[PDB]
Amino acid sequence: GPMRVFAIGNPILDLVAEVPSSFLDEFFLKRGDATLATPEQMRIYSTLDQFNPTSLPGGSALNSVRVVQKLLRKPGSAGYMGAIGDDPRGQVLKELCDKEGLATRFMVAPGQSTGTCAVLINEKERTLCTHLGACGSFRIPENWTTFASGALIFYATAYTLTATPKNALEVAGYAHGIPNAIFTLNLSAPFCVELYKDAMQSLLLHTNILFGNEEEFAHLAKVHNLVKVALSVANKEHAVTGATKLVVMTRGHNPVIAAEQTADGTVVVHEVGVPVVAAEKIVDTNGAGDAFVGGFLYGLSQGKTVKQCIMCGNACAQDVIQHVGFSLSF
Ligand SMILES: Nc1ncnc2c1ncn2[C@@H]1O[C@H](COP(=O)(O)OP(=O)(O)CP(=O)(O)O)[C@@H](O)[C@H]1O
Ligand SMILES: Nc1ncnc2c1[C@@H](I)NN2[C@@H]1O[C@H](CO)[C@@H](O)[C@H]1O
Ligand SMILES: [Cl-]
Ligand SMILES: [Mg+2]
Repeated sequence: GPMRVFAIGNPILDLVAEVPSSFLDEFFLKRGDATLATPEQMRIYSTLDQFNPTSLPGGSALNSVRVVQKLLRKPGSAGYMGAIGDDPRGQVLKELCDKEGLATRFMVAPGQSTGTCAVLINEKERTLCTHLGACGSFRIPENWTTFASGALIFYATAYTLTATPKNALEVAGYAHGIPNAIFTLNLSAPFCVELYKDAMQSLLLHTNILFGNEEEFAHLAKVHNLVKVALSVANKEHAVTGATKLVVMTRGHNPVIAAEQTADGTVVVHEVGVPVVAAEKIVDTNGAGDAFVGGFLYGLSQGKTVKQCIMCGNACAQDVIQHVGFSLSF
């Protein structure tokens, strides 16, 4: 069907720059973290100019869906909804999406600025600090189901819970009433797991595929009960005549772990190796996870197997990490 994947997310503009450790220190940032800017960090945005940054579209789910659209090629292969400000920045993101053939319906938040994220690279690690702006006012239009008519794969990032959990909840609920439809969710970041516990709980029950990195599940284990393999098998309970129930945990260069609960109750686990990539060849890890999910969703949509999906995800992520910031090559 026309649209294969539909997602909701926070459309944001990324400002990427390589900075010294001292910068991270002055802005109270922890290397490798992902957070929402505090008032004392708002100054990061203007101060980056001295580092000759580069700017490009960002937004986790948006990066993911762009990979899918890039791979499926046909216009409207992937659809996305989110909110942008009524500023020039928002227009730029929109035009870029249109040029890619992505199907979109952006809600404009009057008088608000489009979200921006500072992608700071130090060593070879990335730290993300975002100012959501307009993204926080996103409200799914009631006719979204029509716009996404035909998609069987629905995706949302936990990052979207900040605007309101209602958005992801409506997407999940709708996918649930559709046969052969699956709802997929990304834990997105530690802060998401920690702050949106109750909402996550209701969402997980309706989630078919849960994605996340080792760091994200650890917090999920703590926040919940259960407290690699065990954490992964643990999480499967939270989600738990066979509707897809799978958990996919990424772990940098370590093997990818995917646990699935089949129709009969049998739990099947897969530990898939990740091809070695020379450290000197690694540029930056910004967007590795997003590309992984994009490759994974693209493959899933092609009916490939769980192992094959992971392989496709690994391939996309490897390419992207050998480039500055995100990259749509392949
Ligand atoms: N050192 C490494 N060598 C090879 N692949 C790596 C890698 N680090 C990450 N990856 C690839 O990227 C996938 C996801 O990595 P990971 O989830 O740890 O990225 P990340 O969370 O930094 C991304 P983001 O910046 O988008 O939040 C891995 O499964 C693997 O395929
Ligand atoms: N809160 C939030 N919401 C959506 N996307 C986000 C963020 C944050 I902290 N970081 N990012 C995006 O994650 C990508 C890296 O995985 C970057 O492109 C960046 O825009
Ligand atoms: Cl997002
Ligand atoms: Mg990483």
